[PDB]
Formats: sequence, C-alpha cells, structure tokens
Amino acid sequence: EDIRKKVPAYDLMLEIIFNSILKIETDISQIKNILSIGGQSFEVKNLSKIYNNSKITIIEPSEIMLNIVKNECKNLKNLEYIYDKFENYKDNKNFELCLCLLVLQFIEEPQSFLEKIYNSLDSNGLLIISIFSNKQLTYWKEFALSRGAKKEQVEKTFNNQSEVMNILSPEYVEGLLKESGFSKIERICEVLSTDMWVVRK
Amino acid sequence: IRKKVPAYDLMLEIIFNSILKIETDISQIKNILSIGGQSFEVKNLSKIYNNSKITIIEPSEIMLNIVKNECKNLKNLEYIYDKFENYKDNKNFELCLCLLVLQFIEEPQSFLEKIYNSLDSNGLLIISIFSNKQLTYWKEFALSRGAKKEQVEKTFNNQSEVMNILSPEYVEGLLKESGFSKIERICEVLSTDMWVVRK
Repeated sequence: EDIRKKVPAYDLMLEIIFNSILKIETDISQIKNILSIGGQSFEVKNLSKIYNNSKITIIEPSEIMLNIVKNECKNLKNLEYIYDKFENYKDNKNFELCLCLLVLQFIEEPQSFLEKIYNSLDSNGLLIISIFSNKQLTYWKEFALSRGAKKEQVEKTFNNQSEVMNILSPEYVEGLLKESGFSKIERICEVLSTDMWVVRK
Repeated sequence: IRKKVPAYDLMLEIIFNSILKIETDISQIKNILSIGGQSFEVKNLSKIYNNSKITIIEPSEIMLNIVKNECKNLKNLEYIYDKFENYKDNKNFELCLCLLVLQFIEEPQSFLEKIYNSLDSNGLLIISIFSNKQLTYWKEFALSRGAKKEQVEKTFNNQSEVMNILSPEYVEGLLKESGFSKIERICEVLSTDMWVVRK
C-alpha cells in the first residue's frame, strides 16, 4: 500500500524471485525447509504455493507483526511460526532456502544477524536478500513523493535516514555478507536506493 | 516489449517523475533530442517541456511514421526524415533521451560521440540498454511474462544475431571515450541498465 509507494521495484523484485530466480536456483524436490525472515503475506503465500511439500518457518521482529501475517495466511498448511525474534531463535534446523526482503535496514546488529542466517543454511543453501540503501536518495525522494508517499515520512528518511533505519551502503552490505562466510554474492537488482542479491553459502 | 524488458515502465516512471525534475529546469530547456523514442516518451516530454522544441529521430521511415501518427496533435515536435547517423545540424540540445536504442546501433562509438557533440555544455543524456548480463535469469523472467519462446531462445542462445552484445562495463567505457564528464548508473535490473550522463 504505502510500502510500494516508498520502495522502487517492490513488485518487480518479488516477480523476479518467484518467476525466475527460484526456478533457476532451486530444485523443488531438494527444498525441505525454508526460512522466511520478516516476510509479508504475499511472499509467504508464494513460497507456500511453489514449495507445497516444504515446511516454511516464519520469523517476525514482533508478536504484532507475527499476528498480522498469521491472520493473512490462516488457511495455509505448511507454515511453522516462531514466537520470538530471529536474534533469539536457536534451532539446529538447517534450511536450503532463506528469504530476507527489506529487513536488514531495520536490524539492530546486522553482522551477527547475517552470520546466524549463514549458520542456519545448508551447505549449498540459497539466500535472497534485499535492502533499502543510502544511495541516490535525492532521486528516491522525488520518486516516492510522485507515488503519493507521505511528505513528512519522505523528508525524514531523506534528511535524517539514521532516525528511521540503518544507513546501509550496498558496498558495506556486500562486505557484511562476505564476512559472514558466503561464497557467492550476485547483485540482481539495483534501482535508486534499493538492492537485491542472490547469495550462496 | 514490456514482456521482454524488466523495469520498462519503471525506468520511464523514474525519468519523468524524478530524474528530469532534479536535473533540469524547464526554463533552460530549449531543444530536446529524442532518438528512437516511442510515443509515450515523446508525449511525456511534450507535456513537461511545452515551450521546448522536441526533435524526433527514428532509425527508419517506417518507425518515424508510426510515432508521427501516434503524436498527430502535439505541436512542439520536429521530425527528421533520416537516421541519426546522417543528421548533420548545428542545433545544440540541452537534453537527449536515448532509451533501449544502443543495442540496435551499427556503430555505437560514433553514435555516442555524435550525441556528445550535439549536446550543449552541461547538457543531459539519459540512456538505457538491454545488456548481455544475467540472461539466464532474464530468459525465465521473459517467458513467464508471455514473451515468445522462440524470440527469447534466440536472444538467450545467439544474442549477436538479435542485437549488439553490450556489457554495462564496455558501455560506460564507450561513454567515457565520447567525452562525457559524469556517468551515474540509476537502474540495473537483470539484463537492463540506465544511466544519467552529463557532458
């Protein structure tokens, strides 16, 4: 609603994941466990439809957000909800796939967060991760205002981004991923202040 | 074409809703060069810059006529009845749009040098390409949007029979060799790129 007015390529990023990347990078038979971190209902629903024989583990940064997503997915049958935040989630379960979309800019300690993802993934597990960055915010600001984003919110992100989120450059985020241990890092999308990478353990 | 080019609509939205607002003042824009433009580009340029003359150059008379009919009642359009390679006019432009054209250009280096020489000092070029990057992902993206399988497979397996094989890196080098002072990539989505460029 308002998130699509603030994030260029929001819908496009999702379409690329579900219509291309996962088709190419995953085998439905080999995908047992999927980790969804901070996901919205649309991505949960598409993961459920593509990987019906898999278990999708849902972790949200608050009980309030967990409840919103649980209500919107009330009928799906292959979901497991974790009633804690990811920083406190301690389970030997190893995953073949992890989706972490537009989350990292809201994470208190991004380095240990990504290391935990790395340790939760299977040997050749796949991570798809996207961010809102600090790049080209002047262009982003006009883009957002043109889409009906609330002017006060845009000005705060534009002028005082640190009051809203982590200030993340794409370069430092690639460094965070490399320090976490990931072998292969490939950027598939950069549109103004957004980036998305496909990452392999 | 929207079925084959990721961010097609998105690139246009960014140009007209953001880039041009920030990088141009309507009062200073007198002459606009549109190369290989579609009707939507021309119409939006005509709306934003009503007091500007928009020069329209298309790679063939056939394409020129299609764009002519679709813009029949716009009144600030000038049509050139020849291809850009043969266009020889001293007119200096403050803005040039060249979207998804370069991969179809026989001699891209002299093409971009001509754009450079046609631009005014501190003139603005917005340029986008279909590249050779991430075609495996592109192929699935295109097929899932309803693009013709045969066309996709020919671009995927034999791109040079369809278009120039352009890496983003070589295109930035082509721009640099042409003389441009400032090159900034604003969009890269699979096999597409768009830059904002200043003379």
